[PDB]
Amino acid sequence: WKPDEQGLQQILQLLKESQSPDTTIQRTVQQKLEQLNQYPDFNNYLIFVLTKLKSEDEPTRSLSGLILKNNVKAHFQNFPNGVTDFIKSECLNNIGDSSPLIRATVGILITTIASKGELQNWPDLLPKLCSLLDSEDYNTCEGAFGALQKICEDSAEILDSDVLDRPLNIMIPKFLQFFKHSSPKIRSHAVACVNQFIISRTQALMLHIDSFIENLFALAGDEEPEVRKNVCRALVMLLEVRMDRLLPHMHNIVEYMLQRTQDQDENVALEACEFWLTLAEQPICKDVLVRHLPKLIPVLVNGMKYSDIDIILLKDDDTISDWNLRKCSAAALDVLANVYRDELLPHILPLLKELLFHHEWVVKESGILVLGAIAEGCMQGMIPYLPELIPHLIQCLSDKKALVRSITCWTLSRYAHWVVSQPPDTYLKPLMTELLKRILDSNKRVQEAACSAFATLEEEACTELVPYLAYILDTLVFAFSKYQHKNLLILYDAIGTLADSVGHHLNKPEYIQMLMPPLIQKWNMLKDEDKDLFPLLECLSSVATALQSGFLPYCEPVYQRCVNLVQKTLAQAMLNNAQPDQYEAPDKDFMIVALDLLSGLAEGLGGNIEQLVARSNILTLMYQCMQDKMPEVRQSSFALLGDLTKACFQHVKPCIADFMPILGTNLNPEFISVCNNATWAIGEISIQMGIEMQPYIPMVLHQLVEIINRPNTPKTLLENTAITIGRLGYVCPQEVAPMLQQFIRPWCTSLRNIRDNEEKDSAFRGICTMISVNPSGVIQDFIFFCDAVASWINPKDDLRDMFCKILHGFKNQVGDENWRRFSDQFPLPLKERLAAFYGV
Repeated sequence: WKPDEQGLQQILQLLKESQSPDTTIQRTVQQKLEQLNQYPDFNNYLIFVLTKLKSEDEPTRSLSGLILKNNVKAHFQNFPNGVTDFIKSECLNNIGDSSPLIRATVGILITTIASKGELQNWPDLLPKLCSLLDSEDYNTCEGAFGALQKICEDSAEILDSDVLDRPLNIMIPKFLQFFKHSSPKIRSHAVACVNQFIISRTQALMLHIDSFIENLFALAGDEEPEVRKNVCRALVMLLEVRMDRLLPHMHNIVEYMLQRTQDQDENVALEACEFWLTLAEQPICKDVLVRHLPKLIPVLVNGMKYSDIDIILLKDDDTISDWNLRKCSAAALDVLANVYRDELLPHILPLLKELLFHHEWVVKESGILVLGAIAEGCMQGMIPYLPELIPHLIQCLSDKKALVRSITCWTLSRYAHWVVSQPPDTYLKPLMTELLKRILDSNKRVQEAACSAFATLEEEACTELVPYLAYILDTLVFAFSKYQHKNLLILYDAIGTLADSVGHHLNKPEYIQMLMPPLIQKWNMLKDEDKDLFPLLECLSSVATALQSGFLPYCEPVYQRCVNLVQKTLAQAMLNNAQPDQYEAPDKDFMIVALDLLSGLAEGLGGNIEQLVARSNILTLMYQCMQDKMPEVRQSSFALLGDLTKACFQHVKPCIADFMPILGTNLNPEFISVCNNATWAIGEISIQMGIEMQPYIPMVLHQLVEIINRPNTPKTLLENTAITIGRLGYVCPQEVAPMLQQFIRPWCTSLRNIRDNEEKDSAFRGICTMISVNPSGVIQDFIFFCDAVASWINPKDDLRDMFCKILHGFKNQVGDENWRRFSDQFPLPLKERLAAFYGV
C-alpha cells in the first residue's frame, strides 16, 4: 500500500485545520473526520503521517496517531486484517523513535490496539516487546518497557490464564533481571510490571519469591522516588499474600517503612502509610509492632493534619480526594485502636492533651479527629476523661473555623453511647441542643456532619428524645428548605431514625402537620428512575410505622407507587428470564422494600387499608413474589400475606386456595426467615378461615411437627411454629389433636419462655381445645403442660378456667395419692403457682 498524492494533502489539510485556536472553526472540521471513519482505508493514511511523513512537524504527526487511536477505541472490528497488520508493523518499528512525543504517541497506540483489539489477536506482540527490552538503544528499550507496563496494568489476569498461552513464565523472570538496570526509569518499569502479579499469586512469581524479595531489598534505598514508591507498593502487597517469607525481616521492614512514611515525596509517603493499615489487619500485628508504637503513633497522628492544599481546596460532590495521607493515617489509627484497645492509650493520650487545646486550628482539628478515630477500640480507657472531654467538644461546636465544627460533630457522635448512658441533663441535653444548631449551619460540610451525628445520636437515645420531639422536628422540617441534595439524603436518614427511635410517640396531630407535607411534596417530585426513590421510601416506611393510623390521609400515593414498583420489577424479571441479553435483570431490593412498606401500611392502618387493597392487584403480585428464586422476596411477601390476612381477610379469602399450596412448599427450615414467615402466615390464616381451614390442615401439619422436633433451630422459629400448631388445633382440633403426643414436649419448652400476650393466649386456647378432644395424647408428658401453664402470670378469666378443668380432671383421674407424688417435682415458685392459681 502507498498513499495518494492529493489524498494525502486532503488529510494533511484536514489536520492543519484542527490545529486552529478557535472552537467554532475547529469543531467544524472534526465533523468530516467521522464520515471518513467509515472508510477504513482512511486509517492507512492516518498512521502513515505519524510514522512515515517525517517532513512534517511533531504536533501534527502526533495528532494523526492520537486520532487513529480513537478510530480503534470505537469501531475497531471495522478494521481489515491488512490494515491492522500494517499499523502493528509500523508501530513496533518506531517504538523507540528519536522524538519523545512521537514515541509516546506510538506507545499509547500499541497500548490501545492491545486492550481493545484483545491480546490473542496480536499473537507475537509480547515476545517481540520482550526481545526489544534487550535492545541497545535506550529509547527503544524504554519505550518497549513502557508499553509492557501498561499491558500488565490493563490485562493482568488475561496474561495470568491459558486464554493466551502462559506468557508470564518468560516475562516475570525477564523483568526481575531488569531490577539491576543502570537506568532509574527502567528499574521502575520492571518493578511496576511485577507488582501487577503479587495479589493474583501468579506461579511464575511465587516460585521466585525469595529471589524477588531480595532485589526488592536491594532497591529499598534507591534515590529515585518512583522506584521507592513501587518497592513500598510491592511490600504492602506482599503483606496480604506472602507473609511467611516476609516475617523473618519484619522488623527491618517496619524500620524502613517508618522512615518512608515521612518521606518528602507525597506519593512514597502515602504508599508507605498503606503499610500500616494493611499490617494492622493481620493477626501477627499485635506482637510485631509493640516496640515501634512509640514511633508509629506520633507519625500517624502527624500525618492526620489537613495538608495546606486540603485547606485551600475547602476553606460540587466531594471536592477533596477519596483517599490521601490523612485518611489513610486515620484509617490505620482506627484499626490499631481496635487491635491494642486500652493498651494504645499510653502512646496517644499525652499527644491528645497537647493537641485538643491548641491555638492553631489545623492542629486542634487533627486532635479532635484522633479523639474520634480511637473511640471504638479505646472506649473503656477513655471513659475517665469523657466527663471533661464531652463538654469541651460541645464548646468546640461553636468554633469559628467550619472544619473544626464538622469533625467535632463527628467525634461527638463517636461517643454517643456513653453520652446517653449519663443523666440526660448533663451531656445529652446540651449536645442535642448544639447539634441541632449545627444542622442549620451555613456551611454545607458542617450540615452533613451535624445531621449524620444526630442520626447517630438518635439511634443511641431512643425514648430519651421524646421530651424534645417538638424541638427536633422544628429544625428537621426546616432543613428541607435549606438542604441541597447530598445532605438531603442524610436528612431523610435523620427523619427515618427519629421515627424509628421515638416510635408511636410521634403520633400527635401537630407533628404530622409539620412533617408530612414537605415529605409528601418531595414524594411527588419523584420518578421510578429517581436516585432519591430508595432513601425516601425507607424514610417514609419508618414514618408510616410510627404514625400508625395517623398516616391515613397520606398513604394512597405511597401505597400506589409501591404496588407499581412490584409490577415494574416482576415484569422486567420476566423479560430478562426470556431474553437475558436483551433486557437487564432488575434490582430486586426495591421490590423487597416496597413489599416491606406495604406490610408496614397493613400493620399501621389495619382495617382502613381494605379499600386500597381491593382496587389493586397486590395479591396477584404477592403470589408471584412468593415464588421468587430469591428468599428475601419470599420472606418479605409472606410477611405481607400474614399482615393482609390480619388486616382485611375478605380480599384475601378468594386466594387462600392458591396461597396455601405455596406456603406448604416454603416450610423449608434451611431458609430460616422464609420458613418463619410462612409458619406465621399459616397461624394467622387459620384464625381467619375458622372451621373452614379443614381441607388445608393436612399438607402443612407434617413439616411443622418435623420442624418443632428438629434440633438446633432458632428460638424464634420454634416459638412461631408452636404458635401456629396451637392455632390450627383451635379452629380444626379434629385433624391436629391426634398428634398431641409427638409435638407436646417441645411446644411447652418453647412457649413457656414467651410473655403472656395475645399470641400466647391464642396458642394455649388451641392446646386446651386439642386436649379436650384427645386427652390421651397429653397424659404421657403432663409434667411439661404443668410447666407451660405455670409460666402464665395474667391469663384471661376463661383460659384460666380451661387450665383448671385440665389440671383438675387429670388429677382426680389419677387420685390425690398419685398427684401429690407427681407434685414433688415442682420448684417452690411453681408448686405454689398452681396451688394458688388453680387450686393445686
